[PDB]
Amino acid sequence: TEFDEATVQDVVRLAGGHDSELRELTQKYDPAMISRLLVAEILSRCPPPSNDTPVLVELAIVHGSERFRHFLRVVRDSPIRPVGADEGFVGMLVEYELTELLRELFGVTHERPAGVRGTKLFPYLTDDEEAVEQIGTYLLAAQQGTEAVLAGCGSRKPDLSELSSRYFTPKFGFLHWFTPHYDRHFRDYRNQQVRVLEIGVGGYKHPEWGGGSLRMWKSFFPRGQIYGLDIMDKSHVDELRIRTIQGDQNDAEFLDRIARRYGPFDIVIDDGSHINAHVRTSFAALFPHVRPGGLYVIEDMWTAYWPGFGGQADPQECSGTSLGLLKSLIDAIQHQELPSDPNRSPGYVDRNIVGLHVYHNVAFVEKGRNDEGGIPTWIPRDFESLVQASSGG
Amino acid sequence: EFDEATVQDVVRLAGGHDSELRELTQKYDPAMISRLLVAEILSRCPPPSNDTPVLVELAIVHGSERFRHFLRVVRDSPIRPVGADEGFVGMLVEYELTELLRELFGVTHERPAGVRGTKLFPYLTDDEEAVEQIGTYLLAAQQGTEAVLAGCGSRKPDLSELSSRYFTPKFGFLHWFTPHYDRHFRDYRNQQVRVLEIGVGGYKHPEWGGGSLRMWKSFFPRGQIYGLDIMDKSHVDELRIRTIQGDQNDAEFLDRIARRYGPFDIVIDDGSHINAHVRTSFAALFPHVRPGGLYVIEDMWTAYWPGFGGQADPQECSGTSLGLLKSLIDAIQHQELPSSPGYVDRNIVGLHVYHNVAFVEKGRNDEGGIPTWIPRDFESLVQASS
Amino acid sequence: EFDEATVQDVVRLAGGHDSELRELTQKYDPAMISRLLVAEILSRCPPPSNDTPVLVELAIVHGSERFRHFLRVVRDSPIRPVGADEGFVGMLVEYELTELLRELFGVTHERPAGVRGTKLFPYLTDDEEAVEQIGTYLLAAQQGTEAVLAGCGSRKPDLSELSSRYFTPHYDRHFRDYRNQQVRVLEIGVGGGSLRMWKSFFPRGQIYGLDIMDKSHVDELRIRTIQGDQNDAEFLDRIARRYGPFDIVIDDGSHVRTSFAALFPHVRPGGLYVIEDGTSLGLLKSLIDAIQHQELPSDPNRSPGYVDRNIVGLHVYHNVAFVEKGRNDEGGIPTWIPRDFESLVQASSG
Amino acid sequence: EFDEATVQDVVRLAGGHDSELRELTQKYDPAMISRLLVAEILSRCPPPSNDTPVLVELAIVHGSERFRHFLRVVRDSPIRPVGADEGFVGMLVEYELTELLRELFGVTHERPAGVRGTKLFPYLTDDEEAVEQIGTYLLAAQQGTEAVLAGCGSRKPDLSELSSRYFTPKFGFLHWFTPHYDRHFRDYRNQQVRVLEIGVGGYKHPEWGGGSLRMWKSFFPRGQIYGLDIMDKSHVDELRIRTIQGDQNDAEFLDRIARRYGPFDIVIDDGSHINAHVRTSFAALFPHVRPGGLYVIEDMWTAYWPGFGGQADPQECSGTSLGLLKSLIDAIQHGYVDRNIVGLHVYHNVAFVEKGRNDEGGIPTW
Ligand SMILES: CC[C@H]1OC(=O)/C=C/[C@H](C)[C@@H](O[C@@H]2O[C@H](C)C[C@H](N(C)C)[C@H]2O)[C@@H](C)C[C@@H](C)C(=O)/C=C/C=C/[C@@H]1CO[C@@H]1O[C@H](C)[C@@H](O)[C@@H](O)[C@H]1O
Ligand SMILES: CC[C@H]1OC(=O)/C=C/[C@H](C)[C@@H](O[C@@H]2O[C@H](C)C[C@H](N(C)C)[C@H]2O)[C@@H](C)C[C@@H](C)C(=O)/C=C/C=C/[C@@H]1CO[C@@H]1O[C@H](C)[C@@H](O)[C@@H](O)[C@H]1O
Ligand SMILES: Nc1ncnc2c1ncn2[C@@H]1O[C@H](CSCC[C@H](N)C(=O)O)[C@@H](O)[C@H]1O
Ligand SMILES: Nc1ncnc2c1ncn2[C@@H]1O[C@H](CSCC[C@H](N)C(=O)O)[C@@H](O)[C@H]1O
Ligand SMILES: Nc1ncnc2c1ncn2[C@@H]1O[C@H](CSCC[C@H](N)C(=O)O)[C@@H](O)[C@H]1O
Ligand SMILES: [Mg+2]
Ligand SMILES: [Mg+2]
Ligand SMILES: [Mg+2]
Repeated sequence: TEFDEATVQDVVRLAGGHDSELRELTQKYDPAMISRLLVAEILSRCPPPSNDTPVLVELAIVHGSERFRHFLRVVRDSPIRPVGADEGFVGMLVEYELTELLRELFGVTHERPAGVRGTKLFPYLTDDEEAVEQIGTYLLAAQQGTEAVLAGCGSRKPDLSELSSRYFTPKFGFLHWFTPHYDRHFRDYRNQQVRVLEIGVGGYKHPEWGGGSLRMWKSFFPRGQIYGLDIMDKSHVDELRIRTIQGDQNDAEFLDRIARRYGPFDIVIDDGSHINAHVRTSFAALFPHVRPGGLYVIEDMWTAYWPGFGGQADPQECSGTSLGLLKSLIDAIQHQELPSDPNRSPGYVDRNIVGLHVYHNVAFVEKGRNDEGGIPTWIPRDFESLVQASSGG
Repeated sequence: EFDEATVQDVVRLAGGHDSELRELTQKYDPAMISRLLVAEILSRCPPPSNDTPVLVELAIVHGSERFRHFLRVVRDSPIRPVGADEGFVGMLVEYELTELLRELFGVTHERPAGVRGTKLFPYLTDDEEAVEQIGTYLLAAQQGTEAVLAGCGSRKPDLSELSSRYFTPKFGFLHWFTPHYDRHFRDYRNQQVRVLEIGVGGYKHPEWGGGSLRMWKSFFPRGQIYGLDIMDKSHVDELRIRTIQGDQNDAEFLDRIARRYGPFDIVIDDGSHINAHVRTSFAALFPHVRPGGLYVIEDMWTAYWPGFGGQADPQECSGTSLGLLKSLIDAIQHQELPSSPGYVDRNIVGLHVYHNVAFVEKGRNDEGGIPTWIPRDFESLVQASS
Repeated sequence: EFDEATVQDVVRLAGGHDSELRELTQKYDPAMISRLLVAEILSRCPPPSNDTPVLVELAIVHGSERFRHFLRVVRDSPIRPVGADEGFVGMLVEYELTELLRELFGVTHERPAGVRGTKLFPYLTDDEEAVEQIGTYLLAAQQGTEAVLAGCGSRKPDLSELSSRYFTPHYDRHFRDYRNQQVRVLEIGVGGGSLRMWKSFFPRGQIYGLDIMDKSHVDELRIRTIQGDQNDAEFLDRIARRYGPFDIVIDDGSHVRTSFAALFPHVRPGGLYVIEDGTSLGLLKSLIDAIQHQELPSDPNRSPGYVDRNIVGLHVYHNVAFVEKGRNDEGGIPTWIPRDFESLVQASSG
Repeated sequence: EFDEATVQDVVRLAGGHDSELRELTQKYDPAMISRLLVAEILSRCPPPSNDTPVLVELAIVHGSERFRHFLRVVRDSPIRPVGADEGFVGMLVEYELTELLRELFGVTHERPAGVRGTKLFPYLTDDEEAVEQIGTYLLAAQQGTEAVLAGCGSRKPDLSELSSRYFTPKFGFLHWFTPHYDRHFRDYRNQQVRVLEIGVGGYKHPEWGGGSLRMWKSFFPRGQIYGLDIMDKSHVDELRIRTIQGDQNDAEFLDRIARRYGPFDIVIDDGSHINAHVRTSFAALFPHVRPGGLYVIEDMWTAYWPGFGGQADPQECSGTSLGLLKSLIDAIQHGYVDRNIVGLHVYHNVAFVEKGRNDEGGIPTW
């Protein structure tokens, strides 16, 4: 909407810096625009409210003498939205300095249990005949309302399992159990300004469904930029820090173009067509654009056993399956151990895979320089010889 | 030395609450337990860096009894107990027995202070006496004390550093394993793990070997370590480390030691590297890994070498360790096969492959395959999901 | 309901290795243990967020035995055991008894898979007239199962979220490292939401709540309330001897000098005395001197008190302070160190 | 040898994403960065443990260029670059420049593999000659490589161990501070911190001091360390450590340097221990501590001793460091200081003060 992608990215980049970068940021961009950007981001981070009684939390973003006042309406079963100053009972004033709020949302920072904000309970309540009866009405509501808003004003790791039920995406709960693995592999990336590409947005031909996992990744990586690729148009999903791209997963040249434009990627996820040949095309085309230390993730390898997706009944005939790829990746890892051959060159994947993690219906591939060196030729090539050479006479 | 059953029981109770610490110190003689802890501390101290030799007095206190131990600390030598007069005593360190038990073998949070008492230059009566000793001993006492105290706790060691300390080829020259081991193993450090490593080291050399067993002992403060080797390795044995003599290719014998000493949280194969041996040991010992545990295969490079029973062609993997790992991918996905699963099928939940080392996760593989009513064709799936 | 000493024995054994878990299952009846785990599971489950009511079957298996439990899971209502008839079973969840013990009360690493079995729509015959049921129960069964599964583990909860369901960021900082221990927690001053909060946060814990009023209705698994006078030093010593020693004591200001003097001695070394919300302020200041007492000039006339010898840390925040129990015996600065600045310069310059 | 502004810029860009690392390598000569990283690695290497001396070749690669450094590695000697002919080359270690940047100065997750390339016994032609050298060099090579590689990353060091290594009294004889420092400082380690320690060490002695400065440099891989001392300690200055000469009891002077070098994430007072000095420094420097930062006071023991402006009576605390701490307790429950203290942590002879607005949980008193 208002917020240009390069600008959001620049803001996140500077927010991760020290004092000089924070000053630089607020000098480079209008403080009113930045405060607007933070509110939009906060509205996305807030968990569902639990309070039965509608309440207003006032979020005051302060910069020098300027106060950008946002009155957030908070109630169970309604998205948290900004309203007019008079449109409810202000249960809590929450105050942040602009640079502090930037650090909390987009910074590289340590946990801060206190000292980031100021709060005042029932800020506009005057001592009247109505006062005490109004305190009974609102005390719990103000507390719960505030909890929800405060949780949106920071970068505490969300629970992926919970986000999958919240954003309506099949990662955990019924058909799959991916999220605890995703958590283990992804959580160490959360300090970084990651670029994440997911192939397959969701909902298929439905004019409204999809983008659940995309929103999941936005919540999980507070400093990330998420991209979604789908053969269908999913522009209705675009929001702050989420970009949807329309194209074919099995078009390698096109994959190369978008990776050049938007890459390189810390993380690529394949959850698209699940057609076996597609997975192989996507991987060969997109693995070179994963950063060293990044991950390439393949979901739903179950289609490797099925003809309707270009797979095979017999698990042994894994010629062109996604499982065949995984198996071959083991040899790619071990490639420096092959008997020397003056004609053979290690392929690109050979040189660039350093780990493979395989779980039920999900596999993680580690991108890295695979150049540890094979076992020297002067270590004997049979067991009884090795014993002799290792027994120190 | 100390009976294994006793050592394991002490570790068990040290991991409990106040009632268990009482039970422990009433079941066994406090004098006996003190010598056990000191033995442990000796193997736990990092190598000292002080140039001038110093004594750290460790006094272990229980009730009215006070057990005094004098540790000689100097660089290039191992820390060892000596008599009270056999050096300058730079530091007195005092522990309650139950507190020392907690720090060495407990299930405990990190405690930055209040676990001990300390008295510097303890036997220097007069001030003028201490002043003349600052030049010679202040630094030395500080460095010596630092090393002993490191031996008196449970702080996680650096496995890559241990590789160099204990002369094991796990990191730094032929291999680069230790960062993978750290990632996979560190969350077990609380537990009274039982670890089996196949291959003690040294082969037929009469002295060498056991470096990796000493590594695991350091890394797992509450663990029992077992090493298997075809050659006698009795000289490696020490508190919390037992060597077993036998053939990793004898499936009956492996069942025997598994039943005697298991079940294992962790098994590591770093033995002959003969492809068949690797397969025999996996089939025999995998059933004896606890759910949530790990089976680790090292040095799969031999999969490509016929002198180890491997094949030069990676596609001809039917008899190799790599062929096994590939078969394990199918095991993980087994419930996705069209319409009995074997033991391994039902019990593998993760595979991690790195250069020359693979970790296998033992667990109930029973998430359920993709249900019948989900379409088995791409075109069919698209219309059903809209 | 369940015998306290038994519950503690179960939790003690659950935190061991294989021989302790088999001891557990031999020592006590597997059906009893089963009801205890379910009882515990119901206390941990988050409030469900699914609109269409669904049943989750929890099958607990020990050898030849199988204990089934059908749990009603719907929004705005607590998860409750029900009869198999009284709703639609959307998910079967299956645990080995010993594995569930490990997950709820064990000392264990995080295990992202392999702890259970799952069968989606466990009792559906064919697809000829049973797709209409698939169309409305798919999303609810996923959300309902997510809530049950969260009750079946020991994932650290959010104390902020627990405060709403039943400030806290400082409690998390100081309390979280204790979570795999079989702690004993005493809260002074108790609605018993606060005790239910610590129960949730300490999966292996025993919680005790002291109050002058009878609060026996608050009692449940791993929560006992004690009734008596918080201003009576002797009584406090007596209940500490009985139920202690405590890893953590939480003392509300709404007094303190009395309860702190009587109870600090019963805090475990490495434990915490927590003071929430004049009287309190003065005590905190003095604790600074208690920490520094080995630095006082010597006097055979003044001798260090219990607290002096036993405090190793003070953490003071807005309306809450944490006092670290431990041996305060590091040694004071030795006499041979100069006691004015100019002399310290000289003696420290080679 | 390296410009302090340039180093801080390099650390800042290193902690960014791909486009920042590209920017880094365009902005500065890659040769120069190579020397800077090697310099950094040399101070991060633990003491080596190999008996037989060995050479570890560090090759840093950018695009086409290859910068080769040969490091001598032997017990009791510091790792230093020497010619290719001054020993046996045990190991070739190879880094892409931007990858090494990331490993040393980046904001990065832990990477157990794929950050480098390694070639053992790299200049031995045939197999028969290499077998000859197993008995002499293999173990030496492994141990040497391990020491170098330890200095090529950012693994949290052990402060207690650094205390013995760098000769500072923070742990092991007079004090037991380091486990507290570790708990309070460890979460700051991926931030480009600015650390100011009052008291460099060594006093009038012409060589001693700097121990603790080197400690912080080692502990904070992206940090800039500053040390203030009344005496001149210019011999201590190295990459990422600057020493400043001046009096801690000169409020105006402190404000002057706090504006030049601040704001600080951490300030540590281990200076004169004169009680008035401690209170002057705090009042002057606390305003320049960043929100979420720490002010640390060491050696409050002098609060009891008149020779440092203290008092034997713990109740006569009005002008002592203890008295200051006690009034910090008041501020936390309600001057600049009052509105900006959110936490106090007191341990034997060391206190940690948390900086942040004590503005939270306000209620209308009526
Ligand atoms: C020929 C091949 C053999 O090389 C040796 O035996 C070298 C022995 C050295 C000479 C020893 O150093 C001596 O220690 C003395 C105490 C003082 C000595 N000196 C300083 C007086 C000092 O020189 C070692 C003890 C040093 C440590 C690093 C070590 O354990 C090395 C083991 C090397 C094993 C390989 C076989 O590896 C196996 O097969 C495959 C290659 C792989 O599968 C691999 O994983 C493994 O399973
Ligand atoms: C007399 C008091 C003075 O003692 C000294 O000066 C002792 C100097 C040693 C003799 C040095 O060792 C020498 O290093 C040579 C390079 C090789 C030498 N050898 C092996 C050939 C070797 O002997 C030190 C460098 C060793 C390290 C541990 C160190 O830094 C010790 C500092 C001690 C400072 C105290 C004053 O402390 C201050 O005042 C308060 C008491 C406290 O508040 C305190 O915190 C502090 O602020
Ligand atoms: N060849 C192809 N290229 C790109 N996208 C494709 C494709 N075939 C199918 N898709 C898209 O991939 C999606 C599969 S569903 C993706 C689920 C989503 N990632 C989530 O977790 O919520 C569908 O929306 C479909 O439109
Ligand atoms: N069939 C067999 N059964 C058991 N051990 C065997 C074996 N064949 C060889 N070994 C042993 O396996 C060892 C391999 S070396 C072990 C190295 C050790 N893990 C370390 O890292 O330090 C040798 O000591 C050898 O004696
Ligand atoms: N008024 C003053 N201003 C600044 N520095 C002072 C001072 N009075 C003394 N000092 C210096 O403070 C230092 C105290 S020793 C510092 C020890 C060092 N921090 C370490 O941990 O190793 C001495 O070097 C002394 O010269
Ligand atoms: Mg999917
Ligand atoms: Mg090996
Ligand atoms: Mg000092």
